[PDB]
Amino acid sequence: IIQHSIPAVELRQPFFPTHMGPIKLRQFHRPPLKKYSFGALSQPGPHSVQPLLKHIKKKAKMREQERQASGGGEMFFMRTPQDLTGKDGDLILAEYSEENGPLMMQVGMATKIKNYYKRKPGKDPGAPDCKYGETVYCHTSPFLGSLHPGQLLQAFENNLFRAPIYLHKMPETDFLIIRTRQGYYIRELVDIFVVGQQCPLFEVPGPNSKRANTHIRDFLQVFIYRLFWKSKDRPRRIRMEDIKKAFPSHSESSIRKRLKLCADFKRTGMDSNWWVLKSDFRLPTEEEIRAMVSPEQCCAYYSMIAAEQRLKDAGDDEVRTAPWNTTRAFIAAMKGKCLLEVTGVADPTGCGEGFSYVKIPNKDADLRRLSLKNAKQLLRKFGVPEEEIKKLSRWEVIDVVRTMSTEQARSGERFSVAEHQERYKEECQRIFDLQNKVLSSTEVLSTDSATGRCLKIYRTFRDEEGKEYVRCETVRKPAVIDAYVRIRTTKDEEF
Amino acid sequence: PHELESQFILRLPPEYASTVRRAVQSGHVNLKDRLTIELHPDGRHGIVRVDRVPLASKLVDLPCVMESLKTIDKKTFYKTADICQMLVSTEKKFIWNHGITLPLKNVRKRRFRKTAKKDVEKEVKRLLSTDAEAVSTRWEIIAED
Repeated sequence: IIQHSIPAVELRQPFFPTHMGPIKLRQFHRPPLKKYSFGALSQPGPHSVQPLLKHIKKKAKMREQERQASGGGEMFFMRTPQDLTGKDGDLILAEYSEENGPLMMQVGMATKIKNYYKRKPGKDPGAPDCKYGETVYCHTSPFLGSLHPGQLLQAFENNLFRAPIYLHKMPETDFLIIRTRQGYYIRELVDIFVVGQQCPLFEVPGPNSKRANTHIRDFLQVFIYRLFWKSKDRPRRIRMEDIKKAFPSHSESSIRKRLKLCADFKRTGMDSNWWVLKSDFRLPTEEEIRAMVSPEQCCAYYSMIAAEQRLKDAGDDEVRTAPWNTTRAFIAAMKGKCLLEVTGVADPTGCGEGFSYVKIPNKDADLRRLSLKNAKQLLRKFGVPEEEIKKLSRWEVIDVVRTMSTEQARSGERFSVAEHQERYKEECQRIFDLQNKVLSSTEVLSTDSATGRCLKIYRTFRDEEGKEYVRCETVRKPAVIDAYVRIRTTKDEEF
Repeated sequence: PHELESQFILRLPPEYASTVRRAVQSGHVNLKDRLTIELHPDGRHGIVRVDRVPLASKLVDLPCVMESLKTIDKKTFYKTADICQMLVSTEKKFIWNHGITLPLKNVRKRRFRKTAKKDVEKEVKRLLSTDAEAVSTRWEIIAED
């Protein structure tokens, strides 16, 4: 139902990167402000910002002319990368509550705003109207908690997640500066949503999983097909070091495995040092290449490799907070396989607000020989109420005495269903209500080793002319210690 | 080729924010002369000049991640960019603890689960180079001294 932009469904590299290094995985979804080498902003000095208001209304009038020329219905406009600029259209901002979400949209992907509205019991006036999104009446709450009667909750809904959003007005001081190579541009913003804890609808694969390796192979194959489509020479031909520039972490055996079928290497003559396309091979059409890899699979892979980097940098609680575990836990809880402990360590807040998506399981002859009368006296002795003593049904009285039991054990030398499920359901609603209240609040908030052993390194270097000075350096930081000695221990084992 | 646009947020003092807001909503190119931005080669320092009046600026890192979302029909929204930086005008200093919205205040301190600076890797790279450029190396885990 979600229709991404044509740059997004075709997996263009600017928007969907082929390879992300370690410093680019640490800055995942937090791209720093890069310095330009060539352009107008590359020259140092003051630079005028340029007000786009004529550009916004000219583009909106032009898109309305396009829509009314095409019959007046709803149209699809995002067909070019230049449609995805911030210089036109009605921009809103969307802030996230969690630091690192389990899933996150790439640039160019679409999402919808759904206003879930539970009617009041009996008569209700109608959904409180909202500026953005479409309204839907939800008897069955999409989220973990349940909506109150007469409560409208907006939410981002797409294929990746579903998350409750809360409209706030912008600060009176903040504007939005779009910088490109040519200059600065300024918009005002008026609407900013706060996005609550995401409910994941797509499962992030694990590292070295079968789905992970399948996505890597299919992504490389799609890139190879699109390089063959872009080739202008008739027997379409590509170069290997284009693919080695795109995927530099790949061993070249895997790239040659992808090129083995569908291409062959010409060493001599014409097309030399090129991988020409085989003449019997039909290059797949655009819709087949789109059916190979989906953009949401690329977002799940990017979430996996970013979480791999964060875990790797931070040396089992953290492993539980990894998105493959949490996405598997939430999707399994939605089918009803298992339950989740809603208070735990996978909690992205670190306090009582928010949920944690980690799996929890959903889980003597003589009494009959008592001869009713003595069983009556025994029920009187235990303190059983007089109603059960009064009915005096032999079988019921003995069953009640058996229920009373007396227990005991020792060696030498109890609901497991409704109560557990009910506690999980009520807690999910309580956490959901608490999360909604904290995020909605327009109230101003006031600004507010195991061994105990340090590391010392002595050394020996030679100075200019002739000298043999020795430097003793002490590292008191337990973080530098761990990374230092971990490498030293690994080296002790590299030989 | 296409280069992803880089959007950031500019925060101004409130009177200067009111003048810049009035000049933006007016829409003339008069604003272009009035508002300039000079970013220093530190990378985290600047001047924003409103009506040729210099203001001191710092480019700070925001604790949450924002995303600009454009729309044509106000029912389907397309993500255009990721915002993580703010040029407030008036290292640890270049990190902002609060979020832009009112509910997100002291988010880094209270609403964020403990997370690592990934810094330490760069420090280890500096120590490894000194080790490899030496002759002998003596490691010793120590006690109080």
